[PDB]
Amino acid sequence: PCQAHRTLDEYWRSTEYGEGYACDTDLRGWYRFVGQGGARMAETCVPVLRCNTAAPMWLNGTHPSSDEGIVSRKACAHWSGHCCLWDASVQVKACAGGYYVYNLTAPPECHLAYCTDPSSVEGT
Amino acid sequence: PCQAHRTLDEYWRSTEYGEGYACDTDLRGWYRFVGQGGARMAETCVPVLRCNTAAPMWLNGTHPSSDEGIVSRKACAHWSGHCCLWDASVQVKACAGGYYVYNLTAPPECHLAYCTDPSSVEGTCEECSIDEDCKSNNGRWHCQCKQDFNITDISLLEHRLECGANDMKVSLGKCQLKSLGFDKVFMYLSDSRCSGFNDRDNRDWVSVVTPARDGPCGTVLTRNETHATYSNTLYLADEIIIRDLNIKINFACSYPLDMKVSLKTALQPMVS
Amino acid sequence: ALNIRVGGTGMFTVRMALFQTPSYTQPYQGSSVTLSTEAFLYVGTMLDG
Ligand SMILES: *[C@@H]1O[C@H](CO)[C@@H](O[C@@H]2O[C@H](CO)[C@@H](O[C@@H]3O[C@H](CO)[C@@H](O)[C@H](O[C@H]4O[C@H](CO)[C@@H](O)[C@H](O)[C@@H]4O)[C@@H]3O)[C@H](O)[C@H]2NC(C)=O)[C@H](O)[C@H]1NC(C)=O
Ligand SMILES: *[C@@H]1O[C@H](CO)[C@@H](O[C@@H]2O[C@H](CO)[C@@H](O)[C@H](O)[C@H]2NC(C)=O)[C@H](O)[C@H]1NC(C)=O
Ligand SMILES: *[C@@H]1O[C@H](CO)[C@@H](O[C@@H]2O[C@H](CO)[C@@H](O)[C@H](O)[C@H]2NC(C)=O)[C@H](O)[C@H]1NC(C)=O
Ligand SMILES: *[C@@H]1O[C@H](CO)[C@@H](O)[C@H](O)[C@H]1NC(C)=O
Ligand SMILES: *[C@@H]1O[C@H](CO)[C@@H](O)[C@H](O)[C@H]1NC(C)=O
Repeated sequence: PCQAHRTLDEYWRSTEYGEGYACDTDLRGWYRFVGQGGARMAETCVPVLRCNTAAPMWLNGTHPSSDEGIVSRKACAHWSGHCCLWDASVQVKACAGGYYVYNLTAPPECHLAYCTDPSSVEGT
Repeated sequence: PCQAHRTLDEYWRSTEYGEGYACDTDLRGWYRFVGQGGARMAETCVPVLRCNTAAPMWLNGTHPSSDEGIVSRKACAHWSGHCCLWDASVQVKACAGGYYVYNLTAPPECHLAYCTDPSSVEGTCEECSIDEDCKSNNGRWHCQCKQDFNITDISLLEHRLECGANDMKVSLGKCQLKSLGFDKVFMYLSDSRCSGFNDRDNRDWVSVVTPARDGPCGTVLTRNETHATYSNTLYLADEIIIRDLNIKINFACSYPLDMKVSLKTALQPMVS
Repeated sequence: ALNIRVGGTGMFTVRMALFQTPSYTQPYQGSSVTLSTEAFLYVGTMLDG
């Protein structure tokens, strides 16, 4: 979990990026988002065609606070104008420090990738 | 003969059994010895009081090889300390595969019976490849290849060269080389550390793998404006030294420089 | 000394990978990929020759 995870450093993943076609059909396991893209991922359905993706996703609901344990959330997929038109299963868990982990599972179809908002790198 | 015979699955005929009384006079016909007693009948006069009989018997001479036909032997009987004191008529015939058939007759009087040695049950013929006949010499099975494989000169030698992307390799079916007169070959590149080795894909082959690089085995790369060739030299001899008939295989295969790619995934645009 | 001359002709291996992402990390295992005109494409050609 908080010690068994794979670091992801990608500046293109941000919601600010124009568009691409990434679909993370191979991302297996727990991941710690880092870089200018952001440590936490997008909390709201970002407008379509962003994050180097035709249809990026977002975690619906809030990030768990500290000492929350295993938290089950369902990643929503904004596409064709219907936010959360497709759904995935994620398990976000709090970690010691200003970072989190996620159980990122393969989307049912391609052109579905995750984002990272700038989040709270300021919040120290 | 090889197809019209009876078997005897009896472990007591081996030359290790202690002692007994049973004697063979009802044995009539051709028999195939099978079991833990043995597959072949004895070659030397076993000491007395073995094989479940007071006076065990043996076959004098040797078991015939493959492809001989009908062979007549005079089975001897060891008794009273004098090997081959009584005699009987036997007819041994080899067969396709690892077994023999014997014309087993009744000895003149009781207290005479046949034995079986452990023989060559460890020795097998499946180790011979499909193009290797199940031949034998003096009772020992060997892999004689197709007799049709008979090439006199060396110009007609078969060379299986495929020029793989990473490396080139020259293969030689070992049947043609064994017919050529080299019981064992020595494939020596520009550097002898590149000695060849055996491999089997559809038949027996011995091959040299030379990496497609400049220098790794003294490989000489020569590239012109169009293609690039790797030129080296191979050396063959039946022994470590050479005294006549020098063999030099100067093979060289060349790769292209202008060459194409297309994507394997269809792409579809959509625009407002 | 008798010299035999033979040879061959071999082809190098060269491919493409439809890299889902910029900076060219992960190729594409599909057979039909559907994008909009505004999206960028991230490809290349690789050489195992
Ligand atoms: C630069 O170097 C390259 C590579 O060495 C060279 O290409 C070679 O061109 C020559 C000249 O034509 C070819 O020579 C061969 O010679 C004999 C007959 O003379 C045959 O082996 C070849 O003909 C065969 O062609 C086909 C091959 O399967 C078959 O139809 C059939 O087997 C024919 O017999 C051929 O004429 C030589 O093969 C090529 N090398 C290759 C193809 O790898 C090129 O010409 C050089 N350029 C220069 C010097 O400007
Ligand atoms: C995230 O957490 C789940 C729950 O521990 C991990 O295991 C999955 O558990 C569910 C529920 O039993 C099974 O149906 C899945 O098959 C399990 N997945 C695997 C791969 O075994 C899950 O692996 C975690 N995901 C990531 C991406 O780390
Ligand atoms: C073994 O082979 C012989 C010869 O093929 C078979 O026939 C014997 O042949 C001799 C020589 O002509 C005759 O004198 C014998 O009378 C024949 N024997 C018999 C039993 O008829 C012989 O039968 C074969 N033996 C066995 C045990 O199969
Ligand atoms: C995800 O959360 C959002 C925001 O609260 C909500 O609109 C949506 O219905 C949720 N999805 C599911 C499957 O409950
Ligand atoms: C049987 O073979 C042995 C071994 O060579 C030989 O000494 C003996 O004389 C042979 N028997 C006859 C009858 O010739």
